[PDB]
Amino acid sequence: GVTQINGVSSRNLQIVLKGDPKVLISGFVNLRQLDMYGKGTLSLYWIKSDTLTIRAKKAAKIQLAGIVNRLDVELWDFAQFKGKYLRAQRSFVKTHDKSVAEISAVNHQSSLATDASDIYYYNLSKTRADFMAFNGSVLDMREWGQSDLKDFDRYNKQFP
Amino acid sequence: CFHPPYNNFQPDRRAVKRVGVDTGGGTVGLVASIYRDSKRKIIRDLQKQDIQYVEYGDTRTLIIPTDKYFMFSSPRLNEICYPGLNNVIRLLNFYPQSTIYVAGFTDNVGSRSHKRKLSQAQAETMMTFLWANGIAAKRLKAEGYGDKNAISDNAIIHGSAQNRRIEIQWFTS
Amino acid sequence: CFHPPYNNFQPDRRAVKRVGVDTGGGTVGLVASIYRDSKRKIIRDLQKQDIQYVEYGDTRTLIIPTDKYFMFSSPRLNEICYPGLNNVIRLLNFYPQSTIYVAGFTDNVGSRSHKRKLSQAQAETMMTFLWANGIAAKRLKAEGYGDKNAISDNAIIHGSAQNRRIEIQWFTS
Amino acid sequence: IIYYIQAVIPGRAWLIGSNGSTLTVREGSKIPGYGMVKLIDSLQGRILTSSGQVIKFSQ
Amino acid sequence: MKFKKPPINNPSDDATIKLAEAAVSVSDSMLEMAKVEKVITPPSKDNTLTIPNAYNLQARASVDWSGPIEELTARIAKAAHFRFRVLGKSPSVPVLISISTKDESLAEILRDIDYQAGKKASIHVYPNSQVVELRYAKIY
Amino acid sequence: KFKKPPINNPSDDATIKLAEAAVSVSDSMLEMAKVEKVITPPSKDNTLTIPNAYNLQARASVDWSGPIEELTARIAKAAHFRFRVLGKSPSVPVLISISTKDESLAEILRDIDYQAGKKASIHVYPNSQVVELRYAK
Amino acid sequence: VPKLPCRVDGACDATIIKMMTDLNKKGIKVASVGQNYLISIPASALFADQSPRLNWASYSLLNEIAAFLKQFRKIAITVTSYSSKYVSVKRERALTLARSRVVSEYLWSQGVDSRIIFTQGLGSDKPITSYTLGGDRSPNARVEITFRRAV
Repeated sequence: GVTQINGVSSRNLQIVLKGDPKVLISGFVNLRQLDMYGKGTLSLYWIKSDTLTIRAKKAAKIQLAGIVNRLDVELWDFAQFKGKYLRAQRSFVKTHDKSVAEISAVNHQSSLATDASDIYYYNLSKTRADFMAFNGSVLDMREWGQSDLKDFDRYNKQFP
Repeated sequence: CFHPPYNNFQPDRRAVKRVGVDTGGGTVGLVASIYRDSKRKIIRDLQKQDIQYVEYGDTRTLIIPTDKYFMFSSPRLNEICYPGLNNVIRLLNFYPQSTIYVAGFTDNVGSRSHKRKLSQAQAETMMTFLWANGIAAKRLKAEGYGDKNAISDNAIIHGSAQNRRIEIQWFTS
Repeated sequence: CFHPPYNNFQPDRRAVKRVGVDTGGGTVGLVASIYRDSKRKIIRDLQKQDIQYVEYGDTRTLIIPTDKYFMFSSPRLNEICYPGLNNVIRLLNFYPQSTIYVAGFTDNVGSRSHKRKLSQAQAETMMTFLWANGIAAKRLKAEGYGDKNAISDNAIIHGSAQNRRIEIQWFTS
Repeated sequence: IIYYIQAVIPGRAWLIGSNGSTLTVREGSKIPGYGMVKLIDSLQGRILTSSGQVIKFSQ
Repeated sequence: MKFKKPPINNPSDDATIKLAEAAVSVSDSMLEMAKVEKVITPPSKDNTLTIPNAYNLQARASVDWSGPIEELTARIAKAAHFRFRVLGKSPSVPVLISISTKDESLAEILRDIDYQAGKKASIHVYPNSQVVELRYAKIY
Repeated sequence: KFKKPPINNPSDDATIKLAEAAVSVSDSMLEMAKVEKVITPPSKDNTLTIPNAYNLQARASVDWSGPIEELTARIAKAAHFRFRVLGKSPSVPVLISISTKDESLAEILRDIDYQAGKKASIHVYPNSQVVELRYAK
Repeated sequence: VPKLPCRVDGACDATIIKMMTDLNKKGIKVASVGQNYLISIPASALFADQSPRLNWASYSLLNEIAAFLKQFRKIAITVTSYSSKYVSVKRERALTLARSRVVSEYLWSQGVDSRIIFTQGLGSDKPITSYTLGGDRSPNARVEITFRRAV
């Protein structure tokens, strides 16, 4: 069942989905936890939260945007996290086989990709640390043509 | 067998190799295994490499020299010294309830913001390496101090070498 | 037999001579023939003369020194070096579908129009020699560059000698 | 008073000022201190105003 | 229970000891002067206006160079597939630079060359015409 | 099988301190250069732009070290333009130096304008086919 | 004569011929036209399946190539990486740039005495073969190291 909610202003919210919903919510949400196990799709426009924990299992599509102080992401297989436009301060991201992540860390980024999974970032954080295990990969995937791109420092420069 | 870069972050099946070279006796292989997976031989192996261990009360501390476990003036981790890091994971596997603090320290040469930023980067790199080996995110915290509280004298060469370090503290409860 | 100036542009019946001196064994004559008409011995014969062969992908290139295959500062072809030219025809006979590019290069001494005109003349002479041995006119193109894109340094003697050359490139499809 | 941005989506944007006042802006609307908005860029964090100046991310 | 303290390095030479003690004092003298000077005259402009970036200015390089400026600028421009242009007369006393970096982009390399050139020369980049331009100062 | 260490690595507790001091000194040099350098914005840079007429794209080859008027008049004559002078020639003439092998005339004109400095200027009108050398009062 | 050097140090012609022959039999393509030199390496002998992570055993090959590069005298080296078409243009442009960055860093860590090393990654833009059926097993996913011998 499709769902189209326009306008939510809550100071707490907890969502768990089990079947195949197609939900999209607008407003201002202080979300706390998210667990996905089906062919569910979800999108939220603005969230001003403090700590997110995401666990995605089978084939789920998530589309968030907003401000997050601390982010923890787990993708298991065939799962896609479209966390572009979600600007996070701390990120911990772990991906298993054939999963896709889009990351926008600002201050601190910590990532691990294990086997044939992909992490793409889209911002240059102040401290970056990435690890690769079997065939996974973390790629830059920025523009190359913007007039004011900024390069690495002594403190960002890690070699994948 | 064993993959030398971190074994793809998998726990290495170490005991079966000893019991295969000794069955290829079973009792002698079990005695050799139960000796080398004990805590005191792991502590002696960190003693054999350049890592110091201090136990006082119910607080435990590891001291790690950046001179051998990082590349020069960078937050990149030195890949030739992987036995020490694997032994650190093996020793830390024995306390699955405690919380961990990792702190980074440099010497006095340079500017203050430079020292603070380099310490913060190195502490985060070692915390990320700990987190990627299985330890949950709610058990960890990293902090970088500059030349804040030194343990040797910075006006002499060897003491200044001894001042650049990583501290790992953890509790029991 | 063989007529030394280009055999009147006829294909020389080369194999029958070997099988006549060996029947004058038939099997030994066939093995000697099937060795020397193979591609690797022809490539080694161009290696034995002063012609270089480079294969990379499905693009093939021949490098020819004008110092030995032309007379001095003229578009006339040097008739003492006919074995190399016959071997070039034999090697080029193996790829009857591809298109051919021939390019001419000189060194840096002289005027610009002089260098361009001499390069154009030499490239046309080698293209005409290729066309007269059977290759159709729709498969060929010649171009003369001056000192445009050199492969050695023109301020030293041996590298300047290495810069004067003819390039032959061809594809597979 | 100067304004910053917080998060950018294709179509709308969320902004913060110096005073801590949040704001939501359309493709075309009016904000005080800059004027009229004619372009919201999604790949690059930049929004042009009618007074010729651009509003971008924080540093 | 053998006792050991962690940093055990290779043996040291007392010449290197004396050079290190001189170098540390040079470094913090340098720090104080740069702090004083930054406080006295705060800078206002950046050469990002004169050297913007472009596509294929994002190839990377590591460099160790100790000579005059023109040949290095020509090599960087040729690697970036740009035309190279010189304005003004080169001075009789040559303009020397010394760069020792590792893995940074060509736009930053050009900006560091521009910063080290000082009052003697300048770098400009025109990306629409794909031109790197070096101009000398009207002095002497 | 093998990872080798870097060959010139600071594996010595005196060399490490020497290398850290060498890093910080160069950081301070970069800071000093950034404070000390004065730049101009590219909007108000007073140099003649490329006038992109068709006749001014022809390649040339020039060796000259002398007064500015004769060389600019020859450049104008080679481009089939007209040439005119506005001002007064000083007692000591304006001396330039051009030495190039294959370069276009519009950019030769740009170098003429850059080397002339504050004493003279070059204007190009590409509708009435003329170039103009204007002196400084 | 006893105190001037008699040759460039650590270099021998027999060693150059020996290592070039051994590299060509192993499968790395070494070619020389005039004074320009090209070393071409298949990506399968260095990396994992399209990730910028080296295997542990390929560092012996990089050590062998560095020992070859120390025999000459040179000013600039160019390292360029090319791959095969998987997802978009951006993903393999990023992949080839990362691969070239890592390889040129290890070569710079070893003692090649060059003044400049340039690195670029071209993606899957310039194929040397029309047979595009493999993945990373394809012959046109490669890294090429080119230089000019100076004097």
